[PDB]
Amino acid sequence: TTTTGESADPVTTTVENYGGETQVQRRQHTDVTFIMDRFVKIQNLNPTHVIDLMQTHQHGLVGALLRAATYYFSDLEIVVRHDGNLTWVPNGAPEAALSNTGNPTAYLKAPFTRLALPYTAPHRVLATVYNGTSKYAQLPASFNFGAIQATTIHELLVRMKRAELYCPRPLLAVEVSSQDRHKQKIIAPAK
Amino acid sequence: TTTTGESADPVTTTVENYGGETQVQRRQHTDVTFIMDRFVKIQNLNPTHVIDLMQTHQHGLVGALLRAATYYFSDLEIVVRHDGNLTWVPNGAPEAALSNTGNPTAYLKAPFTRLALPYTAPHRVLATVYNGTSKYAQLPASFNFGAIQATTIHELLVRMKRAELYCPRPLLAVEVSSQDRHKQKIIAPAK
Amino acid sequence: DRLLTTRNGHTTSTTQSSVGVTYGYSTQEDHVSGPNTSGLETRVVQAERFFKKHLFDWTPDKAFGHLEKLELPTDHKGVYGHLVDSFAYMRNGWDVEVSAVGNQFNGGCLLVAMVPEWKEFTPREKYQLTLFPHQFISPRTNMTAHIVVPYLGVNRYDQYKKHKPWTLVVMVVSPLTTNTVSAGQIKVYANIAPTHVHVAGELPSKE
Amino acid sequence: DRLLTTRNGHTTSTTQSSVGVTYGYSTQEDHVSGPNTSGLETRVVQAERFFKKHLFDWTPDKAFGHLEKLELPTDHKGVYGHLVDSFAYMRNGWDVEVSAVGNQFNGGCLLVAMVPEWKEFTPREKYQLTLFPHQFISPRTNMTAHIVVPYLGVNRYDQYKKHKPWTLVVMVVSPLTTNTVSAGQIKVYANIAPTHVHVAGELPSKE
Amino acid sequence: TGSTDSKARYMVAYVPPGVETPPDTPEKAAHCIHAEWDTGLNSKFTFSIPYVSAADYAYTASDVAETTNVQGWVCIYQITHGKAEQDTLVVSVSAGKDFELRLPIDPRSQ
Repeated sequence: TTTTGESADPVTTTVENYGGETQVQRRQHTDVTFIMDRFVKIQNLNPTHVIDLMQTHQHGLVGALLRAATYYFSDLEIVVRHDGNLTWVPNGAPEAALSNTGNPTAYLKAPFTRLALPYTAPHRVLATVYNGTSKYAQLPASFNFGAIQATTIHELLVRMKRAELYCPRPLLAVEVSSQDRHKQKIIAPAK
Repeated sequence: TTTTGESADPVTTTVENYGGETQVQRRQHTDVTFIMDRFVKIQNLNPTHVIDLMQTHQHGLVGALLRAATYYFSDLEIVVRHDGNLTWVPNGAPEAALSNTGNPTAYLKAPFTRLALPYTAPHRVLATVYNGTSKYAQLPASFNFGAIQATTIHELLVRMKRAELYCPRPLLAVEVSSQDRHKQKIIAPAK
Repeated sequence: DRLLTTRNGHTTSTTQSSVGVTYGYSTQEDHVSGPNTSGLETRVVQAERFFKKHLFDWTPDKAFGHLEKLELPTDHKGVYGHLVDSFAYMRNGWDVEVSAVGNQFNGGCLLVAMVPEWKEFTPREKYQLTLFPHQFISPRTNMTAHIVVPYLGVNRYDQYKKHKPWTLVVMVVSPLTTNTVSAGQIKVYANIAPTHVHVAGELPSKE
Repeated sequence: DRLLTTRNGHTTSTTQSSVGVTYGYSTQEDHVSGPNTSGLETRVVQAERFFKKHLFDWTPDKAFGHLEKLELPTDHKGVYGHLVDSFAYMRNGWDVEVSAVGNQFNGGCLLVAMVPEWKEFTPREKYQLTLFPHQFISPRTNMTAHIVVPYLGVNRYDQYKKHKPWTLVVMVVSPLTTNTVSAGQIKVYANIAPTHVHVAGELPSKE
Repeated sequence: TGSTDSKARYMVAYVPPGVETPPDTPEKAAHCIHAEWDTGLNSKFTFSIPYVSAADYAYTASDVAETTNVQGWVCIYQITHGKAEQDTLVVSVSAGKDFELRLPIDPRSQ
């Protein structure tokens, strides 16, 4: 196909043009809700921890995909390996509240605790980038899913439920020195 | 029956020919999907292991039956006794991926882990023998069901689901020296 | 009646000692157009015709189990061979005729089979080569074996430089016997025709 | 509108300075099957696609009458060329694209013609080369000439080793002019596709 | 992106696996699946690299020259040009109508 490139209108040419035939495509895997729907690790933990999806690794499957969007929305599931009981408080709660049983508190039960939490921010959607301040770089303090507290938090896993992404942003593969390909060991039978 | 043997057309003569009577047959046991549908051991294990049904013992019930076919297809179930968490990655994944929780990872729970895995090869069917190369004897590296990794893998069991076999090949019994029979101890009540 | 004329392109082969034709594993060909060629495959009928190869000399000394093989495709000095060099991917089945001319006073018996994915057979596995598409050639009855097989493999299309799905195999089942009136040896020849030849992925010229 | 995309097989050519297509002597092809091939001819579509040849460098020094020719078929390192070596007889027409890229600030004019049965032209006969199927390439107007011709000759089929019916001819009508803003020379290239390729008389292998 | 006074003619070819090295000339590459085009009023030209392989799927990663991870080359040639010495051809890529990605993985070093 020949088109006026400057306009930037999308152009999707096909194999048919030179006698080929287009082949049926199944894209369930690339579906946003599906691909974001899985448990991923959070690395920097402390006995008192505020749930911030931006804590996900920047090159992780979810971490990178989340970053490749400007705005997002979702509910959540968390898995916590903790010593003592775990207390969670919603977005906007005083840190002091994590000390009280009246808030959702889960009594220890091996090997860990898995919970379903609702989106609790005061905004219609959240962002992975915010050009400006929230005070009278970092993101505004209100961009969180609440906080959790236990005597010791050994592991945290987060899972995005009902994810919605908006306004996509750059997503990068590892850079290549070789100038031909990026080569690495693909799994193959032993012997 | 008398036939022209050279043509090789199948000939199934019956007891009726000399006054006998054919007797009703039930063959559920010899059914391919049924007979392949059971757990079998894999012997050579390492903390990082690529699932290759050809790792099954050559004289094992499943191992031998699988070998007695040229092409096959099936889904899978595995049972793994492991230390630490177990991660599985699909056919074609970089070995480096086994290190990340984003891929199906099963947290340890005694006494072991039993999983249902889908066929993930890029070929319509796989082979037990391949006359040629896949690189620009062994079978091509793409003939696998993914890989698993844990700190230590003590046991692996595989089970073929929905098995389909094609193009049968030789299947052998143990060779006999005696020239009359192969004799062995058949189970019988004590005393 | 035992008289058979086979035609492939502008080439024919007539045999008056025919035991019939054996179809292996199928009577047809799977879709020759699937997702892996994106509609760019094409058929080349000019390649669907007979070519010849001498397999071996069946002599009285050769005992049971003596096995001769011919992996296909082989070196082809014609149109089909040029295809292999001009296209990245191809697929085709085989129409195979094997002849072993001596006379009715010879004895013995040969097994002619088409084997998918060849791998050397152990002595004991040779007692089961009849699991593959086959026929026998026994002097008292016939001088010709005829087998027809479809394309197959894990891939819908192949790179024959790298993989040979079919292998023609001839094995002595009972040694050639001779008398004053018989022939002394029997030269075995193959008459092969590639069928439903399709190519995809035209390659650049080498100069 | 002056935008034209031509397709031959799995090869395409798009030009945005197209003056249209000129059909020479016909818009179709005579019977490609006549008594001289006794029904044994066949079509080879795998050969009906574009191949390239550089004709010459159009420079300011070349005067009126300067003539360049390319007898067809030429040496073809692809499928079509193999056909010439594998078959005793062939026939086909030509889909010809000739490009001469400089810029709109160049002046001058080239004549592109397809000539049946070439024979060297005298200086005076060059004033009449427009009697043959043609178009002109003049920088102010176009960079491409496009002519389509059918197979012809005293014989319904040919032996290209021995006879070349068509000859592509490019002639300077008015010399290339250049200025500060124009190109200095213009390299002329041909984009050719054999059409309705039929062969008859398969030849033996050379080994 | 060249000026009004610069013209060029390009060619793009898909070279499938099977040849040792890519064609260095338009003549040799012409025998492949290719497209040629003029620079004119319309500045953009789109071409589809076809999926042609033995298996139904290909790996996204690469390891060493193997049949499942290298599917040939794309070669871009300039047939010729007129006054386009400093003028460029910007190239970008997108997914086709039937492009498909299959099995989710987390392979980045973390």
